[PDB]
Amino acid sequence: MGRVRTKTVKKAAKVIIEKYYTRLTLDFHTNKRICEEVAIIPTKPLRNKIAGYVTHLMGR
Amino acid sequence: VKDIDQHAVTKAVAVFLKKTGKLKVPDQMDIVKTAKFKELAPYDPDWFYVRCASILRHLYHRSPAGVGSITKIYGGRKRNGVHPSHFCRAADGAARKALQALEGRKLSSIGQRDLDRIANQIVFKQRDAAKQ
Amino acid sequence: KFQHILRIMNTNIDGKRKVGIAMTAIKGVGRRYSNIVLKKADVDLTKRAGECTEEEVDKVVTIISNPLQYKVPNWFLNRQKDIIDGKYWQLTSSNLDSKLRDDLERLKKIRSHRGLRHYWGLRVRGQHTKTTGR
Amino acid sequence: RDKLNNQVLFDKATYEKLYKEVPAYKLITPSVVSERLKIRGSLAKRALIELREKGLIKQVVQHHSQVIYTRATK
Amino acid sequence: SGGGHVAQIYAIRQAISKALVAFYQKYVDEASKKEIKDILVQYDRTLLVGDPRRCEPKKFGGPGARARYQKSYR
Amino acid sequence: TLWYSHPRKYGQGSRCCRACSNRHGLIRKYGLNICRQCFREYANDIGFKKLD
Amino acid sequence: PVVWARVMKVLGRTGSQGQCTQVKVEFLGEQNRQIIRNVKGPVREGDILTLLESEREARRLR
Amino acid sequence: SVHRIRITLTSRNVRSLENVCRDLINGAKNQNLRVKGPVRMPTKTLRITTRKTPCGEGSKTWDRFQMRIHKRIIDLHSPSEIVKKITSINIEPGVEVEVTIA
Amino acid sequence: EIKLFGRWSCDDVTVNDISLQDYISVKEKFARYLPHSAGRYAAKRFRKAQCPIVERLTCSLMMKGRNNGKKLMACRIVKHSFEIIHLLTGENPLQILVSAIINSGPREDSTRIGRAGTVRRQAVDVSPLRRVNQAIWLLCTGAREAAFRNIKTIAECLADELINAAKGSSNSYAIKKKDELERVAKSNR
RNA sequence: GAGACUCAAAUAUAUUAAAUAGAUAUCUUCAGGAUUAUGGUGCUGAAGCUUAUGUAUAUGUAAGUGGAGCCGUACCUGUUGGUUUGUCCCAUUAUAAGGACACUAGCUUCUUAAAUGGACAAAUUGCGUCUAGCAAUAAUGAGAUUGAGCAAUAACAGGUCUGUGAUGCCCUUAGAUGUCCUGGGCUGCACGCGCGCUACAAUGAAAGUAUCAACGUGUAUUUCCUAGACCGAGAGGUCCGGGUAAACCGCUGAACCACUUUCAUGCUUGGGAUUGUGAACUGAAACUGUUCACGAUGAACUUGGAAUUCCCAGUAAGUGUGAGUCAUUAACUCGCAUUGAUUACGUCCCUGCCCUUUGUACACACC
Repeated sequence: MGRVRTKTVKKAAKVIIEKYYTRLTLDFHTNKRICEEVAIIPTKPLRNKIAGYVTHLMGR
Repeated sequence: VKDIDQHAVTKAVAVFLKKTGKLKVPDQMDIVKTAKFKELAPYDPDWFYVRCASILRHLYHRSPAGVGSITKIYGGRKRNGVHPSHFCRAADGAARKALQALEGRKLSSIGQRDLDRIANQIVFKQRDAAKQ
Repeated sequence: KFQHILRIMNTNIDGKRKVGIAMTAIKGVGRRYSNIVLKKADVDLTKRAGECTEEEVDKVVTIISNPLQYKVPNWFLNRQKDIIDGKYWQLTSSNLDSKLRDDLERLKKIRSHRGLRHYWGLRVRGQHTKTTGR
Repeated sequence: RDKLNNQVLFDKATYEKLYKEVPAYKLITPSVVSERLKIRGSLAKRALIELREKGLIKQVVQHHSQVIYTRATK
Repeated sequence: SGGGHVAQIYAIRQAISKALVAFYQKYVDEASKKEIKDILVQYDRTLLVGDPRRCEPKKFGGPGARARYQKSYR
Repeated sequence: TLWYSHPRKYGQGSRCCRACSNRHGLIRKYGLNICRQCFREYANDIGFKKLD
Repeated sequence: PVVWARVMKVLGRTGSQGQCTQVKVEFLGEQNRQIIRNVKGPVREGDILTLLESEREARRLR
Repeated sequence: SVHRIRITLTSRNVRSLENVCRDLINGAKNQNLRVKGPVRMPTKTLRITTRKTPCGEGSKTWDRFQMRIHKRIIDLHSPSEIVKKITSINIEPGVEVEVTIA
Repeated sequence: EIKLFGRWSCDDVTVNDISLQDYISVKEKFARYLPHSAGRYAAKRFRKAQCPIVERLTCSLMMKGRNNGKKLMACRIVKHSFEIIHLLTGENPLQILVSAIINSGPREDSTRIGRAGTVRRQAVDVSPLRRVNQAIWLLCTGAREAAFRNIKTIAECLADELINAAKGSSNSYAIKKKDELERVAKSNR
């Protein structure tokens, strides 16, 4: 509702999923683990976002 | 002592040095306003010596009862001069010499197990006083 | 019981207040002297207003007239260092009321710092009087 | 304007009279005994402390700023 | 220590509650740990919930945390 | 020797502003003597990053 | 005139000076009258409510 | 006979305090200087707050200034001829060593 | 085993008013000894209904500024008032209190901003939350004015509204100022 | 730009972390109960008591004295010191290991971090334009631990030449506006206006007792923090320390509030302005006063008109304290903690504010 997703979490969610949908899981806690691999981040709440959004669309 | 609360446990012991002849009364016990806040005198002297119950836990937990560390922090709950209320220091006076009323340094030679334990023997009797 | 409403010099006493607080109704004495001059005149402070018959309250007048012999020190008085005749007094609506214009009328000749301010009406203790006191 | 300024006294002329009113008046308290006239405010509490012969009283509230009572209901 | 004449005593509610669980969690029994929670958790008065609600810092322009003082002939 | 009064070791005068020599706006006591408007300029690099 | 009534659906609250939920509400003995009354103050769904004036509702649309 | 030399370390950067336990204690417990671990001191935070505008005419805001100073303590039980090499190496910017002789 | 409110029983206290049942959760779930809860009772909009009542009263009577803030003084004043309400009408004073609280509900109309005008019109029914929580408010005032310049204490003053609101209230008390208000909104209605 | 980001107690000590705290453990020592077991003892004179003088009044003893207890231990409840690689070793003046034992005869819960953890949100939910279907439901340190800082383009004849050796220009300079001195004033008053203080009292003013903070701060080219004794109504003063600070002030054992009393609503004992007087402090110097003590002096003031400010959870308000300026002076400003509510969980009437549409005869734009 009121927690919309900014550009960087939106414009990186595509560019990892259309590339690394393979060997990717639905489990967010290990989807937490894979974001430090396939890209870099400066901070852990962004991996709380950029893994949370891809998993809020992964079943979709 | 760490028995039941020292409302009345202060009240009994105030009578007992008053009982035992060891009053050692200050000659201006009807003069002083016991600090720079009171509009009236106290009712009587029966607080003035009674804080041996306070030091029995303060020799136990705070310090040897130096008078400067004594008078500052207890008995300050004051409203001073009207713009606005503040804190005090209470400026004791004669109970600097209440060690004589008991007869690195230590402040009591009888409040280890000698005369404090009498008050415990009073409160052990006060257990029997409160037995009905 | 018996009579409650007594009469002392230039005052009166109500029949409800304690003897210490009804002592404050006398001019020139506050609640300081409730423990000071009543126990010095051995008046029991817990006595009600009906009590303290006149054989006891006349000794309080002797503390009023003679405060020095009743173990009242100098730094517990009304006015110290007279300096006129050097004596020390505590005055209860008899001489203190005359003592108001006294020590003012001397300083009119002196025209001191706080002396001549009493003519037009101002404050002798320093406050910025330009704003308040319209 | 209410005044209520009565003779603050031990009130012996009504002491026997306040002795009998407390039965069956179970709402006894320091206000109601001074709500009755010839007002004592403080020693009329003590008047019921003089009623502490375990008769016609039940002192159940003993506190700062209020000591609420009850008559001894049999 | 700390707290106050109300608040420091409220922490003692968390003190007695968690000690019974931890002594029952490891030493006595699983169901002994269970039988002290279920009768508690019906309403439990948050005897184990340590709310982190502490005081909120000030702001310049006010006397207090969020209030302020105004009407300079606005 | 002559015509210089004011035994300056009492009062504000003259323990004044060992960073700008300006009196009426002084931060005196932290061991700074900084004339707080000049402390705006020279906040850095004498630590004093702002945080909150 | 001691009629009680319980709410089936909230509608909008015209708040600003007199926050009141203009709510559709049916009675208990006359539950076929799902009248749309205006209730000053905070309410929840399924809340039973006392009433006397159960006749007309000060019609305002949305 | 045998000496105990307590060596306090103060600085501003916690990373430099993480840089002095990076290499000083590791080059000493090879020869067992009895460090007793990294003994943390509570920080000495320094608050200053000032107005913003010189000639303070308008909207009386303020401006808060913070400062963080941190220490960590390394005590050693060794005579003075042992610790002489450790005073030479390693050195660090902004960090201070306080060992007294007499 | 859920007993001992302060000195006496807790439950068997029913709310004798449709439609305030199951809304003022008195004692059928929450056997609380004290009027003192700590944490948080207005987080979302829905929190004043899952709570006891004397915890609100002790939250309520701390007012005036010089008395506001102090809940322990409110812990003093109502429990000693509770004995006055226990000694008279020897029924549990909470059963007096729930009968006090439903008669003091302004179960009537009020005033409301017109959707064409000002606060003129009739908020014909009031909310049960505003019915209970203003009923706390309309009695909380009248204890103070019953002891502003009277020598008497608010322990017996607050006992005076509990005895008359439990029954149908007599001539205008703190229990009133609302029944008169029922009339002037019935004038517009 | 917003966000992202940086800073703050909740977060496994699971890892190493203490001259903070200590948990503990036992060593203890500070020992009552007889709660214990009693061995000796108990009516036989115990316990308790006085007199005498010596010793420099206490103590010794007898008598005095008196008629049941006495005395030791352990258990129960308390000081203390080390319990740092524990003990016993040693070298050492004494720590350690070296020598073994418990093989742990005190470890890290704890405050402190230096870390990473940390609602880390597919969290299910008759799918809203397949996407941002509130639901409260899931957690059980975590239903944001949660406030701050940060801030673009264009601007204002906003404010600051009196913050600066920032500065154009203007003005002045042995006769200064410069400069140091002695004074004075910036404080003065029929009056108006704003921020703000204690009130106007029984929820109260007194006496008592109980007995909880936190942010901080503290002296080597300046008089700081003060411990301790001591004296003094006080004010203070003396004598002697601590401390450059997790180590001392300081476990800062803050206030309001809790608990019995005095009061008995009566401008009262509410309220302390008001004026005398002395006593004081700081400093060369105190005078609409530098402040401070006492015993007087008790006015206005009884909840404040129209108008009108502030704010949504540890918040509002009550309630202290620290710091900032400071020879002494808060009565204000920043921070700190405590006590802790009511009410909204909305809407655009209100003053509002944001490039949507439309109107114009508006320039310096509805003043």
